[PDB]
Amino acid sequence: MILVFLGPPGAGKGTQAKRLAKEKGFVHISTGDILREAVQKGTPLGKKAKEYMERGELVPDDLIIALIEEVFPKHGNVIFDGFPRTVKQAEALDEMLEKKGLKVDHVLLFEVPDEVVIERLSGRRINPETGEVYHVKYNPPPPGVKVIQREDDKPEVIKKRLEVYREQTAPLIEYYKKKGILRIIDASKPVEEVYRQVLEVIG
Ligand SMILES: Nc1ncnc2c1ncn2[C@@H]1O[C@H](COP(=O)(O)OP(=O)(O)O)[C@@H](O)[C@H]1O
Ligand SMILES: Nc1ncnc2c1ncn2[C@@H]1O[C@H](COP(=O)(O)OP(=O)(O)O)[C@@H](O)[C@H]1O
Repeated sequence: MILVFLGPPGAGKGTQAKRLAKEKGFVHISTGDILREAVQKGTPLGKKAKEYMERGELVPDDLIIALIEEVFPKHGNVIFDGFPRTVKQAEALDEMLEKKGLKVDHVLLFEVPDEVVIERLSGRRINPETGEVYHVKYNPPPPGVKVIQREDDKPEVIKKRLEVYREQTAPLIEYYKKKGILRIIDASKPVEEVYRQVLEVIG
C-alpha cells in the first residue's frame, strides 16, 4: 500500500506519518526530513536545496525527483509525506510507480484553515539533535530538553510557504481527486482525532 499525505505546512502530516509508520508498518519517506539531513551533512543536494528551503520556496523538481528515485523502497508499504509537492512531481511519481506495477492507493488531504496553520507553525519546536517535533501549547517539550524554532517557521517565511502551497501544491488536490483516490481529513482536530480519521480512510 502506497499513501500520499497532502496539505498545507503545519497541517500535522509529519506527526501523523510518524505514528502511522511505526504502528502499521509503513516506510516513511519525508522529503523535508531527507532534505534537512542533506543540509546538515553538506552534500551537493543539501548545499543547493538549503537556499530554497530558507526562503520558504520549493526545491527544484529535478532534485526532488532524483532524491525519490534514490530512496524509493524496493518492497513494502510507503507513506510519501510532503511529496509530491508539484504536478511535475506527481507525474514523475506515477511514472516511476507504473514501471514497478505499483500505484498510489490513497491520497489523504489534511484540511486546516490558514489561521490554525500559522498557529501550529509559529508554535512548532524541534529537538535539533533528534528531530522530534513539539508545540509550545499543544505538545510542550519537557523542561531541560533543548528545542529550537526552525528558521522557516518565522512569520515571514510561514506566509511565503503558505502562498507557495496554494500556488504550486494545492492543484494536486484536483490532480488526485480525478483519479478517485483522494480522501479528506479534518486536520484541525486534536492529534488523536486526526489519527482516528487516518486509520478510517485506509482501512
Ligand atoms: N492535530 C494537531 N493539533 C495541534 N497541533 C498539532 C497537531 N498535529 C501536529 N501539531 C503540531 O503542529 C506543528 C506542525 O505539525 P507537523 O506534523 O510538523 O506538520 P506538517 O508535517 O504538516 O508540516 C508541530 O508543532 C506539531 O507538534
Ligand atoms: N517534495 C518537495 N519538493 C520541493 N521542496 C520540498 C519538498 N519537500 C520539502 N521541500 C522543501 O523543504 C521545506 C520544508 O519541508 P517540510 O519538512 O516538508 O516542511 P513543512 O512540513 O513545514 O512543510 C519546504 O518548504 C521546501 O522548501
